[PDB]
Amino acid sequence: SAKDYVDTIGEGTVIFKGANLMGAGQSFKWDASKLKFGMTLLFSRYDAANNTPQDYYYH
Amino acid sequence: LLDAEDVHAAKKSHTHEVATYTTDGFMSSFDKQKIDQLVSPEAGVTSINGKTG
Amino acid sequence: LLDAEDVHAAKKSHTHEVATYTTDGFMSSFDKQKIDQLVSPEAGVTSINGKTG
Amino acid sequence: AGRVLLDAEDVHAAKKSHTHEVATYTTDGFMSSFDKQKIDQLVSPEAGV
Ligand SMILES: [Fe+3]
Repeated sequence: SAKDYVDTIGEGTVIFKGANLMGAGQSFKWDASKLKFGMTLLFSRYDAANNTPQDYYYH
Repeated sequence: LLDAEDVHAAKKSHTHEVATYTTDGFMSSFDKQKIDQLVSPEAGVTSINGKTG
Repeated sequence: LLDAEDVHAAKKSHTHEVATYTTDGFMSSFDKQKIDQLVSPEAGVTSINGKTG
Repeated sequence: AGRVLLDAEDVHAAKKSHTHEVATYTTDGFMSSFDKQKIDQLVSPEAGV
């Protein structure tokens, strides 16, 4: 059970998967107890005219 | 031989339909695509000449 | 005679509690009405001859 | 035969304490906790004129 607990903390739970500019107004909330280590953010290249989330040049 | 129907139980894999204006349930894939990018500001006109509605 | 309870199985017509701050599940129907109001609100007049507030 | 123990497995039925996967962009399923945590704080549109 301890091994499962630490492994489940390590693999993490996805908060948002998809794509958005993350501009003014958008936000995300969660229970504080779900946070044990921290948060991770992944960004990618985007198209303003086409509005399709290209998949490369991640950060 | 017994399966879920004979014992009057739900299947191992099953769906509960979407949640409507008066019924609970899941959310349509469109709903999930809507909520994540849904934004707070809705603006509008709050009052004109001291009258609302 | 066997039933869903007799075999520790979910009832053929069973429902889950609505999701909370920590556990997932269904959403309340008026929550569905709320989110459907947030998307495409058409709530009143947004601007009257280019004027707001 | 003999003393037989029957649960939801041998009848291929869902457990009483069972949960479905959260809905995705192309999948239908439970509404996530943080989805509701985002929804409730989202103020309802203001009805003026
Ligand atoms: Fe179920």
